[PDB]
Amino acid sequence: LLNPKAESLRRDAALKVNVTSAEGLQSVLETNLGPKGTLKMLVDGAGNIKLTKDGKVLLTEMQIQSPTAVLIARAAAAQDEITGDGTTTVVCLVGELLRQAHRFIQEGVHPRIITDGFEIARKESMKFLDEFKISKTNLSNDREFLLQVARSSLLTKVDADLTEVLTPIVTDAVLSVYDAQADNLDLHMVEIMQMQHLSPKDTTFIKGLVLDHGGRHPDMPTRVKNAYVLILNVSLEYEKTEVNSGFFYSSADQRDKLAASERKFVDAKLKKIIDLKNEVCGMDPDKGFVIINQKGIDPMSLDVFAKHNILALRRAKRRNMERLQLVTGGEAQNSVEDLSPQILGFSGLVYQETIGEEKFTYVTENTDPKSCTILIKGSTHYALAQTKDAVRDGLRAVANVLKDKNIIPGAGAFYIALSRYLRSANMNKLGAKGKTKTGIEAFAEALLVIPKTLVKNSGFDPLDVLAMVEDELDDAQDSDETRYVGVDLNIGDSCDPTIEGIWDSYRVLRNAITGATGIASNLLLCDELLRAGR
Amino acid sequence: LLNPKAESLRRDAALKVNVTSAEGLQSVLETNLGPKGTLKMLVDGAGNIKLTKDGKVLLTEMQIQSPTAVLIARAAAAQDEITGDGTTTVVCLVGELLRQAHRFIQEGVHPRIITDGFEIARKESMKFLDEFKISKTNLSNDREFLLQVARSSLLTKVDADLTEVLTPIVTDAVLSVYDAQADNLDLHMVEIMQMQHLSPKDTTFIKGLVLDHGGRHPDMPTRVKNAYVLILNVSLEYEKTEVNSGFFYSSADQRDKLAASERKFVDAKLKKIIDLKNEVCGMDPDKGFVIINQKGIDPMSLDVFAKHNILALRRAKRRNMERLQLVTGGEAQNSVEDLSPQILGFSGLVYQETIGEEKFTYVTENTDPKSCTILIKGSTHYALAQTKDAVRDGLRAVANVLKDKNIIPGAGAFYIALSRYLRSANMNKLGAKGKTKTGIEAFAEALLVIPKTLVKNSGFDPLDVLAMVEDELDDAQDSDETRYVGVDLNIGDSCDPTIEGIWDSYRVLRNAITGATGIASNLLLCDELLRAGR
Amino acid sequence: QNPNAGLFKQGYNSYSNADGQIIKSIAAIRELHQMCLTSMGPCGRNKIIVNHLGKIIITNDAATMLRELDIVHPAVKVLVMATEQQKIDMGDGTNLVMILAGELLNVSEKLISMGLSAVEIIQGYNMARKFTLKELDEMVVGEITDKNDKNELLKMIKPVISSKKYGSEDILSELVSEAVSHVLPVAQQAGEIPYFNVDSIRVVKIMGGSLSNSTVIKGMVFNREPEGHVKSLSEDKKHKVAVFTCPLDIANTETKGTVLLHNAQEMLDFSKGEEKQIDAMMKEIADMGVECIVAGAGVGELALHYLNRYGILVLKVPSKFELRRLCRVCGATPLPRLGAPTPEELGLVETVKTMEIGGDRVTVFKQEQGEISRTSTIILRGATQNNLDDIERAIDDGVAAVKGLMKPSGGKLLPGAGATEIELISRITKYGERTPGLLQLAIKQFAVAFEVVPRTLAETAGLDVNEVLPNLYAAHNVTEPGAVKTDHLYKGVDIDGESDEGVKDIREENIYDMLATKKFAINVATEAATTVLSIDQIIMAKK
Repeated sequence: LLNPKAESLRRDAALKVNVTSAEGLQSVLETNLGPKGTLKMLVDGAGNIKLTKDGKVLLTEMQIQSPTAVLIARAAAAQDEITGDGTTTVVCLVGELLRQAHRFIQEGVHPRIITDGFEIARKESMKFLDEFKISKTNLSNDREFLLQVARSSLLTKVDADLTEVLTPIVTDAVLSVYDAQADNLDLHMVEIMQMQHLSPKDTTFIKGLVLDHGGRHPDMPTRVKNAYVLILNVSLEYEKTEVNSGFFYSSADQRDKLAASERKFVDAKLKKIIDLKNEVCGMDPDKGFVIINQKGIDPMSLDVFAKHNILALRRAKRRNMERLQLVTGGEAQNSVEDLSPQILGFSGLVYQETIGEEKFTYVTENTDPKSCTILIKGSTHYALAQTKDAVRDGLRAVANVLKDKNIIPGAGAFYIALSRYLRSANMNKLGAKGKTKTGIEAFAEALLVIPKTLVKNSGFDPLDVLAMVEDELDDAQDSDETRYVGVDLNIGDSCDPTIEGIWDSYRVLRNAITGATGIASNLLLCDELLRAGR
Repeated sequence: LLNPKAESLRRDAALKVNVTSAEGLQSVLETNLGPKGTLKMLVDGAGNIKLTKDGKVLLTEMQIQSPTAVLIARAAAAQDEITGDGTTTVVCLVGELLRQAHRFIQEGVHPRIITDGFEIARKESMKFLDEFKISKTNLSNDREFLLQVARSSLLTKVDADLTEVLTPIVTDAVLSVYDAQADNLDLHMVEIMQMQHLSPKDTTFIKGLVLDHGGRHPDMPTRVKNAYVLILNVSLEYEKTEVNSGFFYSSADQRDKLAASERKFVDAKLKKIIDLKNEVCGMDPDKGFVIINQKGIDPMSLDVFAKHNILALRRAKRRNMERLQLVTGGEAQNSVEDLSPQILGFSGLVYQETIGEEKFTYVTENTDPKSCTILIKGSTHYALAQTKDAVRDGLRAVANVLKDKNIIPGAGAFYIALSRYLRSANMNKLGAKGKTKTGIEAFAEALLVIPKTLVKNSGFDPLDVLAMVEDELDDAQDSDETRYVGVDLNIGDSCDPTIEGIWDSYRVLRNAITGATGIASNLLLCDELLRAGR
Repeated sequence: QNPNAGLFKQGYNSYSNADGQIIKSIAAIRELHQMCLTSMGPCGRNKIIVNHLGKIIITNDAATMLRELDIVHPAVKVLVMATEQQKIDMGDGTNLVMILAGELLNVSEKLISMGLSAVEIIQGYNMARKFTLKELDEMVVGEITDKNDKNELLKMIKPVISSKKYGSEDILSELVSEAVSHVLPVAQQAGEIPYFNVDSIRVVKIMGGSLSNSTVIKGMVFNREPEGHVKSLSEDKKHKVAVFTCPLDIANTETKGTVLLHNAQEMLDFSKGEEKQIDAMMKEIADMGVECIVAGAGVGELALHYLNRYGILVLKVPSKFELRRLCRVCGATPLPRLGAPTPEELGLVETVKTMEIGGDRVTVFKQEQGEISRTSTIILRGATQNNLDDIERAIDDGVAAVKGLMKPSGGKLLPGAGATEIELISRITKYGERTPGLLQLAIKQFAVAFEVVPRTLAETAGLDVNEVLPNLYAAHNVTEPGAVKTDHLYKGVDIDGESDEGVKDIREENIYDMLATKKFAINVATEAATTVLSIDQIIMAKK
């Protein structure tokens, strides 16, 4: 029953290849799970190296041959637009769900029976999550907790030494842009900027913006305690006539004097700019004056500005000009003819940093910058890439907690406790079917792939860490107390995640469980593998 | 690390070979468990094909290449001589034990941890057996029960129609030879004979012995009523002059008259035997006379007996001569010279059956035969082989029950209850080890290979049939009553094996679990395969 | 037919952790480890490099080799990038990172064979690194005081030149130290203003002769000849120098400006015009007192005729970098136009002359006891092509190392010749022994890697490591009159080539390493080693 130039898998082979493919993808990405996981290398085929642990990066930048694993990779990657994290978790859950389902299918359990059991477990799992979570204090001033959130996110991605550097940077950068009166926040208010010639441990938080083009005169101020900012769109390069003209001279003296006569047009504009400076804290102590001109500035006029203790920047990018208007509070002057103090903004400490190859201008300490900058440093591409991802991952982790006050103790406490819950509730309720229970049992066991994979990577015995957690949980249940028990991936024994400071996000756990259940079900329900024209 | 002409199989591959091979052997015999199982054809390569379900024959004659499968097959054969049954049960238990163990070994469970768990579960299983068994009455008048035992041991291996023929044959044959006194029981008191040219349905129980050689004179009775039995080891064929001589005569008639005188040497013995009857109930009504002479009898000597309504048989086999002395009570005479009235035995009807090719003599209705005969009928070696196995095993099955009052309700109730027992006792006790409890659960699950296989072979879905048994079993325990719950392989629902009449041997099940535990352990403990000289 | 499991991404054969990807990656690195292993030390080995363009060179420098190699395998690229880190903001340590990082991986494999995970090994290495970096702070004997004296410079320059060019160390040290002392200002305790760019010292070489006639010029040496009639300036001081970027010929026109001639009179009139305009431009130059003119471009015949009549030395410098460097000698600013070299843009040179070096004539712009240049030029000679080219590189390394003497305690000196490395072995081991648990396994092996230096130094010197190493260890494993070791902080490898035995005191030859170079190498080498160990799989894909 087959047309030429086509192929199909009709018998159970369709399921074996779907499970096998998923098992492959699992066996790769499981090694990236947890702070003790390994680091994957990507080669772009052109000779460039990028290193990452991030599930989304691994799935979206690596090519996959197995058409079934492609479906898992895409569905898991979609989580990036929903939670921003948990991609590796989903792949691990899907793999083990298909492993456990396969074990039962071999016994004659129809894929539908497992699928329905998964849906029953999913609905009860969401109930468990809602009762398992802890409500976070609604105060945004809780820096101590927010550090724990950023730390937990960073430890997954960096070498744990950069965690000490990045943790306060992620925490304060997000809290700084967090709106007052307990409102929402947009983490796009934090600029992610890379620079070279410094070690990755030098990554730093900048209160304001950092500009690329600096001053180009040796007498430009190095640092000004407080300055007014002129936002100017008018070119200060040597101007020529707008109409047909020329320089007609009988002597070298007349030649240059005629050129100077046209140059006076720029000097007149400079006078109005300098006169403004003279009016607004002209000679006041501990004051200065900064120009961030959108257009070019003549080397002649840079000499003028430097002599007047003015820090003159030129050829600013639009993105900097628009942001600097917001940060400094000034307005863009389209014509020097209307120049007045009303144009000026204000900034605090303004200074330039000199790097072997580049200069960077800092416009920090503003009344309300409504923006932060993080400077990600390194000597290599892969070092900058890994650190950049670690910063963006932390910023999303903290922002998600500030938006969603629901926090869940981590270190596997959710997944082990949920597995125990489902096993008990299923027999207490019996609300599915005598055979459907096989799907729920498969689900409850599959949940343990996370605490098992987390510890497998740590190098501790996966069998003891589970038993130890079970022992402590049993004591809590017999004592009629609430106790959150996880695994300490540094010691190997159990721990209370709420003392260690290991937290998961509600959004991540909610969608990771729902997604993995759907993905595994979509593969289990596949009756035939069709191939035509390929 | 490799020596020429050697191999060392490492990296857990030895375990993969052991489990894979065991699953092969399991798959072969799994198709032959219970009355719903299949038949196998064994071709010796010479054109002779054997039909059997008997696991002992199957494993003994089936060619096995896998060294691991050879280990399991031979170990089961050892249990066959110890227990007399359970061949398939052992192999199925070993296979599933290795399959369940392998799944856990892949997860990091050390083979020894599982092995220790198997030993704990085995010891606990034997404790359960002791409380599970039912003590049978010591009465030998339990025929109504033993019929159920014969059916249990026969129905598994026959076409279910032959069961109705063989059930009373096995049952009464052993009860006949089993003295109703606390003496002993020897199933070797029932002889197994085979005859061709009749349907297997015609298998019959004979109270006495059957002899091959019949009478060779048409006037001898084919039915002798209340016979006396002469046991005689000396020929009655025409005898010649004791010493070298010759016929020296003058007239032709003297030639034959002299030969007639020579005949007197044997005729004198005939007269003594005829007079023997005359002395012992010579003319009494309802009395007869049969001779079972080990040696030949002259056609003329047979004519002498025929004239007197005596059934004179000749050329009997020694094996029957010695037994018939015990059956009939008579003494063997090495010569007619010692013949006396006190020699004769006594029996009821002596019957000569004639068929197309052969005659058979029946010596039934003895006072105390201390022996029975079963005649297995068939047209070809197919029916004869299968029926012979059914009879020999059925005699042993009912023999073991009569000797050992301990009876185990069958229909899977034993193994299913063990699963429930071990599941709960393990979680209730947890006295093994945080890791060892894994092996106990693996053991408890493997035990279900028997009730699951029995159902699968019936065409019923094991997923539903086992669940229904567990449900009723739990209901009985919640109701605080004792109830045996097993599988109905004809309806698909649960049943009570103690009402249906499905009984297993105490001794077989005891050793079957112990043996299978050792066999699986011996393979699980094998880390490497070491080959040299091959 | 043959099935394969685990390979589902574009059909790639990509080894998993269980397949020994880490061990296989290290094996690939070992090929480069051995290549670099024989470079370190005063007796290091040479390598021949054949550039794809058809150029054959010989060098001792591992970094040169690594840049000339086409490095494909990512496991090696990690260490090659680490080498570049030693080149950025540091002038030494290339061999230290390549050799140490390889050995750290080699001993890691010994731990992997035990069943000790890459995570446990990396964690131990990070601890041993932090311990190592702290211990180095206490091994300082002396310190460079940044007085820029010739003698203080020689103390550092000599061991830096060593291991790139051996046997000429004293000659090259004088050449670098002299040139460095020329460009360095006289100052003390002044760290606010940076100075002494590596570019401040140029090296020039001519084929022929030998270093026995080498010298240092206080100024720039150009390979171009005095194109004009005047080949040299007078003995007077302060010759005014004009520098132009515009070619010294008739000015052009931005748009068209093409002259067409139809009449003989027009030819005469335009010819006189151009000659007068060029004269006016050449006259205005001369009228400012200019005695030497430097062009970034060619010179017209008429300009040569007028510049000759004005007695102006005509010297072409086509290199934009040489013109920028000329601003550091005479101070002149290149004129974007022609004929108006404003006096403020004129420079001053005391002497401009032609010199014969190696048989080749060059033009020199220099000063002697006045108006002193901010640039120096080192003059090399040598008849052998391969040897002279490498000597030039030795000069650059000396200058770069001096730059390593930076405000943040760059002057801290530790005993060299492996003495620091040997003491680290003892101290790091004790750190291991005091550390509980599996961490001690990697900390101890971390120490083991450090014997590669006294081993390599012995091997390159022709010494039997099996006698030198236990003698070095015994030399440091001694009884001292107190808890603090004194005399036996200075026992290093004796790079002599002698027969019998022994060790040599750092104090005998003033063999010291810079702390900044050592601590930097310790950071880079560990990061390189732990980066490779963290990679349990390599996957290629379209980006």
